[PDB]
Amino acid sequence: SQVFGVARIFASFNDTFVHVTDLSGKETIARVTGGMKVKADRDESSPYAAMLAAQDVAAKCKEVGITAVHIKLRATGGTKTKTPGPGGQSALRALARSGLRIGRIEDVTPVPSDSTRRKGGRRGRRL
Amino acid sequence: PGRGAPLAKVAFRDPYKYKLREETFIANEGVYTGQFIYAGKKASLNVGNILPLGACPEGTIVSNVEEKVGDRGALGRTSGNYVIIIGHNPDENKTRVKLPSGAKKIISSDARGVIGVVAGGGRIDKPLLKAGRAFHKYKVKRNSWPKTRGVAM
Amino acid sequence: VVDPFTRKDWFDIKAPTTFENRNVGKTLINRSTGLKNAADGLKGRVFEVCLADLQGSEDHSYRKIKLRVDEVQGKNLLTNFHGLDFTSDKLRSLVRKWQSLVEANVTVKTSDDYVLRVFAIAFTKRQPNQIKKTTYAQSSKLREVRKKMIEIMQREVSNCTLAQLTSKLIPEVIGREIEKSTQTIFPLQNVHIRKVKLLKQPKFDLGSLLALHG
Amino acid sequence: NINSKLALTIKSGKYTLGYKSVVKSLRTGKAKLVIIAANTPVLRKSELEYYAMLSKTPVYYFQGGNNELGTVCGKLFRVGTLSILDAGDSDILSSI
Amino acid sequence: MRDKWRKKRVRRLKRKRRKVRARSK
Amino acid sequence: VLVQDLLHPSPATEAKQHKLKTLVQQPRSFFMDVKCQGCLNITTVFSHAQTAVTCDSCSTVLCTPTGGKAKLTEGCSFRRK
Amino acid sequence: TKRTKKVGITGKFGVRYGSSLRRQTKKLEVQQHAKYDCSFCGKRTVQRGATGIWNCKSCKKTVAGGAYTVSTAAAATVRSTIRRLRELAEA
Amino acid sequence: PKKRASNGRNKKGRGHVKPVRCLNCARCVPKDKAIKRVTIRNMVEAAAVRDLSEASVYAEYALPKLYNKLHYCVSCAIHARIVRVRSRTDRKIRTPPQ
RNA sequence: CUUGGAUUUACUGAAGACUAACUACUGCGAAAGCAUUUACCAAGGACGUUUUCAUUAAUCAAGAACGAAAGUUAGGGGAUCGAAGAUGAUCAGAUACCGUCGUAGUCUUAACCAUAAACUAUGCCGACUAGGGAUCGGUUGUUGUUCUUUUAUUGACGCAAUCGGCACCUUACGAGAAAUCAAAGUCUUUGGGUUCUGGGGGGAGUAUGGUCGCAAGGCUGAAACUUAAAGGAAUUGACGGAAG
Ligand SMILES: [Mg+2]
Ligand SMILES: [Mg+2]
Ligand SMILES: [Mg+2]
Ligand SMILES: [Mg+2]
Ligand SMILES: [Mg+2]
Ligand SMILES: [Mg+2]
Ligand SMILES: [Mg+2]
Ligand SMILES: [Mg+2]
Ligand SMILES: [Mg+2]
Ligand SMILES: [Mg+2]
Ligand SMILES: [Mg+2]
Ligand SMILES: [Mg+2]
Ligand SMILES: [Mg+2]
Ligand SMILES: [Mg+2]
Ligand SMILES: [Mg+2]
Ligand SMILES: [Mg+2]
Ligand SMILES: [Mg+2]
Ligand SMILES: [Mg+2]
Ligand SMILES: [Mg+2]
Ligand SMILES: [Mg+2]
Ligand SMILES: [Mg+2]
Ligand SMILES: [Mg+2]
Ligand SMILES: [Mg+2]
Ligand SMILES: [Mg+2]
Ligand SMILES: [Mg+2]
Ligand SMILES: [Mg+2]
Ligand SMILES: [Mg+2]
Ligand SMILES: [Mg+2]
Ligand SMILES: [Mg+2]
Ligand SMILES: [Mg+2]
Ligand SMILES: [Mg+2]
Ligand SMILES: [Mg+2]
Ligand SMILES: [Mg+2]
Ligand SMILES: [Mg+2]
Ligand SMILES: [Mg+2]
Ligand SMILES: [Mg+2]
Ligand SMILES: [Mg+2]
Ligand SMILES: [Mg+2]
Ligand SMILES: [Zn+2]
Ligand SMILES: [Zn+2]
Ligand SMILES: [Zn+2]
Repeated sequence: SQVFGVARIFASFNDTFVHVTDLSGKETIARVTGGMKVKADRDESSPYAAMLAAQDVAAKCKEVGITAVHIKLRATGGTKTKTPGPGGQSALRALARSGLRIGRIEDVTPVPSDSTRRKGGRRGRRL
Repeated sequence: PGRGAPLAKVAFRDPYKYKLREETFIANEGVYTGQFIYAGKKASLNVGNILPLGACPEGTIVSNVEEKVGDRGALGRTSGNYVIIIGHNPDENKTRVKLPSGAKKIISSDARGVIGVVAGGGRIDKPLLKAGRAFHKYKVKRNSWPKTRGVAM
Repeated sequence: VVDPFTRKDWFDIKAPTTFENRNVGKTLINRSTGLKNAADGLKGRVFEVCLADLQGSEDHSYRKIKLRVDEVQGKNLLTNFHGLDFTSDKLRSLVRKWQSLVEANVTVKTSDDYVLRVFAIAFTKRQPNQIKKTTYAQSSKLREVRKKMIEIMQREVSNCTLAQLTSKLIPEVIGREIEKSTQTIFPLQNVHIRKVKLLKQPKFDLGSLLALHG
Repeated sequence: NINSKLALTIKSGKYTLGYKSVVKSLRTGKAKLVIIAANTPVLRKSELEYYAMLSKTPVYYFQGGNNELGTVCGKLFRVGTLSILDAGDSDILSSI
Repeated sequence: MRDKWRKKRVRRLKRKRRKVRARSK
Repeated sequence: VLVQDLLHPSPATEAKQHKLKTLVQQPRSFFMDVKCQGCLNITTVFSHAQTAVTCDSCSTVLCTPTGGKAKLTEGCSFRRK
Repeated sequence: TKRTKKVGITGKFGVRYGSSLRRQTKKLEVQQHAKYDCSFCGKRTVQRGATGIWNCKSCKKTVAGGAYTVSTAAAATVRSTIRRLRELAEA
Repeated sequence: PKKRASNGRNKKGRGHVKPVRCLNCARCVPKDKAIKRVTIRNMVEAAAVRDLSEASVYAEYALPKLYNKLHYCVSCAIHARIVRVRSRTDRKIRTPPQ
């Protein structure tokens, strides 16, 4: 039927990665980040930049032959926050509204088993 | 004399003529007088036995290891030191080991070594306390003590 | 400057006969040149595909299979079983409060000398007539269940080859036997083999693999 | 557990402590059991069990050394081996 | 001032007295 | 309750009390005559027995000790003495 | 009586070499002159010859050990590790 | 004076409880004292749940949820309105808000 | 930091830590503390007991054992965070908050230290005074319940009692200056046994002596002088870069 890629979307609170690979993930087809669409650091992770980033990804996918993708959304993970950034919601909707077909969706955030020590100190970051 | 590690004299029979052969091995800690020492490919994993590197699983503590097959021991010969076997590459017949300096080395899996730690360890923990003690230490090593500072000449 | 996608050749991925829908999908690699063949640099790739896709049914939506390619025949990729895992959301939806979570793992080798670590998970079951808020099992019972998990995974893996086990994993044969075997210890729910890892593979036998592809 | 049974035999029955007494007791057939400490020399051990084989006497291998075997028997000295001549209030003979 | 820092100030000042007294040992 | 007969508590409520909290403390245990199924030999067994009691005729365990009352084996019938 | 409060065996060194070197020496020099239990005959008759050499007066068995103790902790760890690794290899 | 009978935590019959880091500021807070909220949110916002189902290659495919357990220290939670200042008598009420 | 391919992606390997979710007004321990599995070693409370001994006991100056973290000594390890230090910002200034690196340290083995808001700011033993529903451990009687296996001698669940725990809710006979308290009650209607500590606020846990410690420091510990208040709980108001 369709030809599937894998849309590995890494949505932190400072940027948004829209990364489409093959099934194995060893071959990169298109990688457009929200920082390639804006010149201000404060909105590299904006929902608007993620939608533009996803559209460039979808356009690149079409000329190679990728007609559908699976979604593996992830946050920063590790010792930092596990909730995905604001751009992850926009890049998914933009991909679906761009004529690309959607397969399986999964959250693949790296979640530890109580691991190493998190930046900020005992008293946290004082603002 | 001149060695921190004690040496063991081990008597073997000669396989081809009626004669006893006395070998001088570096004593691993736990080796005792009257103990049976087994050396070869089919020797068992017991302290004091001499085995090829490929016959020892990872984590085996070994001493007097051969750098090259048949050189009769090059690595880890001083008191308290040993070699840890890191892993094997059976296709190329090679073994990765960790040396007392912390270096990783790749040796033929046919090279031999003696299971255990070299005896006499912990020698450096004690201060010499005297120039005379160092004099007697080097009295049976070589003429390298005392050292005059080049800046004072 | 060069558009590196003009030099890519597409290959088809074929799953083993243990699954139904054997047409997993397509991959690509740099085209075979004189210095480097495409074949040797293409084997060893791992594809993670949902088990619901390999069987059509949505009952397997929470399991995802790793398929390892280890033989290439023209434009077809002959993959083998590389591992099993649950989706992250399914596990997060099973770990509730006011109940006990029990886990076990065991390292065991198959008949054809495939060394695996198999991870089992289960939860205490609330009885239909239960009134109390929480459903906790005493630590002695949990030790017996954990012991019961290990001896069942050891028994049902060492007695069969990897291909029959693949046919065993799909219907939760081991999970259903653990639930049945622990009935006299404690009522259990959501008994699953939540992850399988291949640790060591035997010496490659292309003939054995080819029998798993038709 | 076997230590509690052996202690009762020492308290109530008859026994000999020591290598020279054990070999004499094996020659006369008055030995019911021979107990050998774990650290007994193998040459003495393999000889003690050759005497017991000839004497048809069961042998029990104590798990501790001759320092631990002596204190189990309530002694302030080391016992490398002992022979039980008369198990009294105990049932050590029925438990090997 | 903070009680914790007042104690630290005196501890550092106690340290000085001890070093000064050591001169006439 | 301000007025209450402490010297004559209701025997129903008196039996629900802890064994040390009655007017005169009294054990709730008893001794039993145990018939094993295999043979017929009177053997007096404590209800809360801590020993695996065996009858004299055949060396078969009659009861297994538990946290509280001893558990009689199958085929064993008891009568309180 | 108690002759020295704390120097003990290092009282032979008088006031020389520094207290840190003398207290570090005392720890290791009590160990190297001690009598250890023989694993062969059970008596506490094992004493050091040179470094790494520990002899039993009773049964005349000599065993290779540490510089200042009959057995070091590293050797004991290796002894159990080899014992453990031996069980798996021999099943 | 003593403001709360529970001392702002949930430690009774215990000496020490291992800490956790606040999600917002990474402050070390004891596990019993931290204000914890369990959230099960839809992974796709309700505006996009239609077009993504239409763009789906699967007929009748259920979108997975996003499960998360959030840990906050006292300063982060009060600032973020996770908990609010209550009256002296209303502080004692510990049932979940209706 | 990046066209010398950074960031990202899949697969693989190595190091050290740490044991997420399950995790609770739940458990254990003298306290500090304790959270992956299994094996081994020796402990422990409660419960059950028509077992045993018969006052063996309660609290305890002196004196001992243990005592978070940090810190010290010497080896080993040094993944991650990270005092010091270095740096980019901010500011009037910022040696700081924030950002980027980072050494000791963080881990471990042998020794030291003996201090924490080491808190329940609440000594221990014994008796009594009031109701209630939950919960953990044990024991004893009993189900429209699910399950071994088809049922029992399976296990789970349900209903009652009870002893012991971790707590919680209501009331105030009673206490308190109040906040509040099932103990902080049984205290002018003042006495069950017993250990420790305080005597207005500072000066001051300072000086000195002694003692322990490698050191950092620990324990014990004044006086001169100064002062009419300092302080506790609550009320009203005012204010708040707190919430509604
Ligand atoms: Mg940014
Ligand atoms: Mg950026
Ligand atoms: Mg830019
Ligand atoms: Mg703030
Ligand atoms: Mg050489
Ligand atoms: Mg010279
Ligand atoms: Mg010089
Ligand atoms: Mg020099
Ligand atoms: Mg000169
Ligand atoms: Mg059972
Ligand atoms: Mg002896
Ligand atoms: Mg000066
Ligand atoms: Mg004298
Ligand atoms: Mg306040
Ligand atoms: Mg407790
Ligand atoms: Mg504490
Ligand atoms: Mg604490
Ligand atoms: Mg709280
Ligand atoms: Mg528990
Ligand atoms: Mg865990
Ligand atoms: Mg400490
Ligand atoms: Mg510490
Ligand atoms: Mg430290
Ligand atoms: Mg160090
Ligand atoms: Mg850092
Ligand atoms: Mg700085
Ligand atoms: Mg500077
Ligand atoms: Mg500056
Ligand atoms: Mg104090
Ligand atoms: Mg507290
Ligand atoms: Mg109960
Ligand atoms: Mg009844
Ligand atoms: Mg059963
Ligand atoms: Mg059972
Ligand atoms: Mg005063
Ligand atoms: Mg002064
Ligand atoms: Mg001193
Ligand atoms: Mg006030
Ligand atoms: Zn009978
Ligand atoms: Zn000896
Ligand atoms: Zn915070």
